Amino acid sequence: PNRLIVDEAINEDNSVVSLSQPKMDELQLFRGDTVLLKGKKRREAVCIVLSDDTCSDEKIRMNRVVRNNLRVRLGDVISIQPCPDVKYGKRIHVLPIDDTVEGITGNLFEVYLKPYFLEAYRPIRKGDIFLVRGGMRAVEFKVVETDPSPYCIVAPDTVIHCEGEPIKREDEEESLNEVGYDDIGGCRKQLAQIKEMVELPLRHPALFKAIGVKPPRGILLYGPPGTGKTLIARAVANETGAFFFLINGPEIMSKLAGESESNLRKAFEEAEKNAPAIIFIDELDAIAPKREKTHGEVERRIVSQLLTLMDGLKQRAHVIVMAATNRPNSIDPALRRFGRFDREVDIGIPDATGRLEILQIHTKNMKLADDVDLEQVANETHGHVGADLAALCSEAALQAIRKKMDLIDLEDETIDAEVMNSLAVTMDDFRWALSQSNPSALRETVVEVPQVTWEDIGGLEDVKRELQELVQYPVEHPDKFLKFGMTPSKGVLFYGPPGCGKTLLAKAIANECQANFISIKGPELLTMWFGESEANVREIFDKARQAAPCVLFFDELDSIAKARGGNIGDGGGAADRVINQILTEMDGMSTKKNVFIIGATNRPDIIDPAILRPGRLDQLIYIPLPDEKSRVAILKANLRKSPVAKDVDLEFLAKMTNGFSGADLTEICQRACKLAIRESIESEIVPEIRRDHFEEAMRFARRSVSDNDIRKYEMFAQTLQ
Amino acid sequence: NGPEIMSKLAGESESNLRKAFEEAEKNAPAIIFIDELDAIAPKREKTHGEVERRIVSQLLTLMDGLKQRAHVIVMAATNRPNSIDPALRRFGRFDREVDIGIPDATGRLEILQIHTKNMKLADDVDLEQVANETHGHVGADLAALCSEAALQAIRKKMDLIDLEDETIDAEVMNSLAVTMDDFRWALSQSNPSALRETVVEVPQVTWEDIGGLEDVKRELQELVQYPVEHPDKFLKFGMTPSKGVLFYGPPGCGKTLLAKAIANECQANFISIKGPELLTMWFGESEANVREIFDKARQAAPCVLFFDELDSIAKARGGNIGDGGGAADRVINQILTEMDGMSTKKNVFIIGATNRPDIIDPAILRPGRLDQLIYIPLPDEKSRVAILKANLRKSPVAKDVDLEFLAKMTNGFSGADLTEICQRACKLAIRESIESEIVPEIRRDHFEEAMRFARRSVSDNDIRKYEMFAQTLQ
Amino acid sequence: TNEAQMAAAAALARLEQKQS
Ligand SMILES: Nc1ncnc2c1ncn2[C@@H]1O[C@H](COP(=O)(O)OP(=O)(O)O)[C@@H](O)[C@H]1O
Ligand SMILES: Nc1ncnc2c1ncn2[C@@H]1O[C@H](COP(=O)(O)OP(=O)(O)O)[C@@H](O)[C@H]1O
Ligand SMILES: Nc1ncnc2c1ncn2[C@@H]1O[C@H](COP(=O)(O)OP(=O)(O)O)[C@@H](O)[C@H]1O
Repeated sequence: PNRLIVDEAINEDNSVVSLSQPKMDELQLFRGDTVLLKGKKRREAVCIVLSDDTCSDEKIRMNRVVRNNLRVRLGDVISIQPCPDVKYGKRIHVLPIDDTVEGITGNLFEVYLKPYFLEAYRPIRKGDIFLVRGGMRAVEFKVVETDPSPYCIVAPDTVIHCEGEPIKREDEEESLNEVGYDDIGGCRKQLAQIKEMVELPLRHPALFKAIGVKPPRGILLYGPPGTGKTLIARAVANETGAFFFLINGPEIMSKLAGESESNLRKAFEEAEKNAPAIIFIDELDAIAPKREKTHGEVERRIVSQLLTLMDGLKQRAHVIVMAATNRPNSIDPALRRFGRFDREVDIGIPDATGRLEILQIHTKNMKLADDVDLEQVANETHGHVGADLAALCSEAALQAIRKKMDLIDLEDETIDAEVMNSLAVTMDDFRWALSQSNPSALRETVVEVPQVTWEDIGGLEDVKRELQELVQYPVEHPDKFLKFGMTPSKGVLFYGPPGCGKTLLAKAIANECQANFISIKGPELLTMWFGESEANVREIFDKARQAAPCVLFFDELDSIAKARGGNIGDGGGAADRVINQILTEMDGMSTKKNVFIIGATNRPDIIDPAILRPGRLDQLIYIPLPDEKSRVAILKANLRKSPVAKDVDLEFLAKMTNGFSGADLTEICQRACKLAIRESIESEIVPEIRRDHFEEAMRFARRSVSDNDIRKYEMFAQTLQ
Repeated sequence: NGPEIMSKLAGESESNLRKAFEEAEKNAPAIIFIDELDAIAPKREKTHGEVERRIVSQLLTLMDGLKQRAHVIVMAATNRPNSIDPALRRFGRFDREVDIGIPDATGRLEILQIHTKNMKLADDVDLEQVANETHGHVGADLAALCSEAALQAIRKKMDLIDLEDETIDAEVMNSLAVTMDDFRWALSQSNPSALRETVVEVPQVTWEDIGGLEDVKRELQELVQYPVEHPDKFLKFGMTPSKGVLFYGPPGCGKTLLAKAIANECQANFISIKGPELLTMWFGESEANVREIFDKARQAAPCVLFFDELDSIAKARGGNIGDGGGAADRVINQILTEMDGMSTKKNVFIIGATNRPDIIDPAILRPGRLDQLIYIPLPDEKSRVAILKANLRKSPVAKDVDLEFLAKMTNGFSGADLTEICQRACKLAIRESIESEIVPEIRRDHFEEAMRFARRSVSDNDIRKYEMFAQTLQ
Repeated sequence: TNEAQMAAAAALARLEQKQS
């Protein structure tokens, strides 16, 4: 009774846990009450309970600091009880741990402990380890003496002492600066999926021994370098406690014949002896490339050796093998057969939200100035991966150190804590780092949950509603579709002039549905045809299936018809190798996988009619140039971020810019915004955009869609009636 | 298994393979199972190394040695019967073979029931629903599905009660049931391994699903059923039974359903060949796949092998113009050859369909091939009503819906176009029902509105061409 | 109890100032 499952917390605070209300009522405790936590090896912790809408009823959410003190790991269970008899302390003695007091001196109490405890009212217990972050260092402290016992709340009027040599870490506790799950920024969904696959086999091996179910024995992670493939594999081992063995392709292959096979076998034998264990094989495509792509006897032998060692995992109890590759189809297909590596997770590239999370993670210890805006950085760092974002944070820290601290400190090993903590990193230091760094993954496809909302689209009121009926209704009201024998549509094709919002429509529905948006462009479909690599069609649809829920957007759907000649071509049809594979993958996709396909074309008259048959992109929506009322909405929507002067007549502009697309109206607003900003900056060497700024912007703005292009689109739309 | 033998050094792989046969003899009667056979004995053209060639020869000699190793049977498993050294299939050795393939909906249900024998299921669990939804799954996927569904239920209850120990109290598992939401959840997380494989099964299309065409239904029965239901009457009268029929006419009139429905009533395996496959074979110069298609049809007999979009290759070559040559190509040559070599008594019937018969090599229609031809026109007044009734057989329809009136309006529509109207009316009823909660049946207003969006897919220019062709054939 | 509610108010202030 009163037992709760240990899981991660959103709140990072060293004394806060979160429960779901039904457990707070059964435990007879209220929001803000102090509770005691009973873990393993006669170890306890004291904390305050809050609540949120994310914790499940059976779980208790806590951070790493609390789990370390209780000597528990994610997936374990602890007892919780209220303790309303908690009172304030009088005197406590807190000392740092030697593991973190390396290269730092000075008055650690005034720099760390006093800001940490002063007006903080934190519950503490004798033996509690907690981490205080600042000055670009993470220093952990232990409570060694308290007048009240075993626990008390530290009030601002209590006496806190800190005298004595740093404490050597005990073998029953781990360093709080070790890699864990809270060091992984983007790809949180992928980490959650892996946790479900791995944490239980390793944390509770007794359940798999007794219950007739098979654990995963091999997980393949893939994505560009620098995205966290090795960080996840190590973080999982550190959190579950399994021994981590490191293998990499090129090192094993650099050995002589017979040595490469022996070394690979030894790693597996050591994992069994140290089970539970995780074997991580990096650059899997280098150690075990496709045999149909190899020539040498050693190349075929090392693949066979890995295949037998993977199969031997039925006898090697509690050993899970993880592997990392750049491309899921660059490894011998035998490795992905039932057993062996029967699970895989698409790590990919962090999106704008993930990039911000990574920047926040690698600034935990950094003191940032008020002018620092990490969201602005995350939006500028397109094509960057975690390896690049970490570099940006460290480089910004170094520049702040060289500007200030090198005028204070000597070329030595030890720096005063006060000097380090007095340093703040400004936005200029981050912008400098951005000029020095270069994205390592700029061309690879990035999957993101878009931030486009319905309020971002001017006009098209009926199309926005239509998409909700096409995408949300089949899963929000499935009983009505069954009742009337309706087959939900699998996708819709948009056609019309460019720059009218086709992209926003696909993103906006993905946004409200909280679905991943996958952008496929014409050049990808064109490359597949000419390079005779149509197998990449399966990769696209497989990404959608693994990214589900998602919206898979195929731009420039006409690119295939054009490649066949478009306006003229030969005497045949539009069918070809690439579209044949696309149609096959669509037909085999189930609507219950929460994958919706949206297409777009600027030449609908040449689209292979096959794509418009039932089961494919059977629905057709015309997106014309915005009309008078829509153009006004577009202009006003773009200006929501900047005050507009009363002398600006946006309705007049809409009445004049009759041939302008939504893309062209955006340039007008954005150009007028830039002009107003320039004047504002110059005034200090203004509060709103003036009519003069719009009139000047109109001197450069032009319509992108000609009159003849409009007639072509209108005549086609009329032809379809 | 292949990897275990191939990973061994030269001389070790041959010795270990020989020992396996010696052990089977000493312990005879014995069975030797060689998994991943194609890893040890791949088709010769795929390997040139001295070590790989020797181990293949060693397997061949050990197989022949089974004349002395009494009571030893060697079984082997491969993914494709044509990926291995053809010498293995010589009289003796691995001359006998069995096609395991993939399970159908009935087999999948049986597999799910087996891997749930020990599982506690809630009253809401419906394994027939799962078996029908698990398209493209094999038994190993269904076993993984059962495991994943159990693991979800286990996390919900086993971790909730905190049963952390080396042993599990039997009482806990006895009350730990797996619900239908746990199977459906696991289905969303799983990924079929055989999604792209050819599916060969008896179709579920019945004659009641096809509106109109009463005479075509009877014609297919005479062509497909009578040659095997009354084989003595064909002999007595000297009849030469037709081996196939080609369907022609406007698109969207039921050509595919006709082929499936006759396969269903006859309980024959239906094999669907579509344009994309015919196009791939032509474009990629891989006409050898035609022989594999017909060979599978023979193995699956009795079966109906349906070649849709026969004109897709003619169109690829330019259709009406093309180059200066004729109507021959690599793929049609193999198709015609396999037709001529098809045994009358193998119970393999060929059905074709085209929308442009005028551009298909007429040789395909010679006696012994697709000698029968059936015209499928646009449905008439009584057929269109029958089509609407069939399409709506799965939904509630209000009594105010006048299907005869609607059929009279859609004079130029195909069956495919009548279906669009039915689905539009269903969508409108769904929209109305959902809005009422923010209705019990489809109302006439929903059909009348749908009628204003649907159009005929086949114009009068195409019907006249079809009629003239049909007239030429009498 | 009352000392615990003051501890909760301090924890809520720290979490909101840093997260918002
Ligand atoms: N997804 C991620 N989230 C947070 N940090 C990341 C992520 N991916 C990479 N990093 C950081 O970037 C660096 C990656 O280096 P390393 O662990 O060697 O990975 P790789 O396999 O890319 O070489 C580390 O400092 C790590 O913390
Ligand atoms: N209806 C609209 N409302 C608001 N902005 C629009 C609209 N249509 C286009 N835009 C602007 O034009 C830009 C291009 O839109 P997009 O749909 O990507 O054009 P395309 O995909 O045809 O090149 C977008 O960034 C958006 O800001
Ligand atoms: N006679 C008919 N009865 C019922 N439905 C029909 C009929 N003809 C066509 N249909 C509808 O039209 C659709 C297309 O039929 P199909 O024979 O697959 O066309 P094709 O063979 O030209 O691809 C089917 O899904 C079916 O619902």
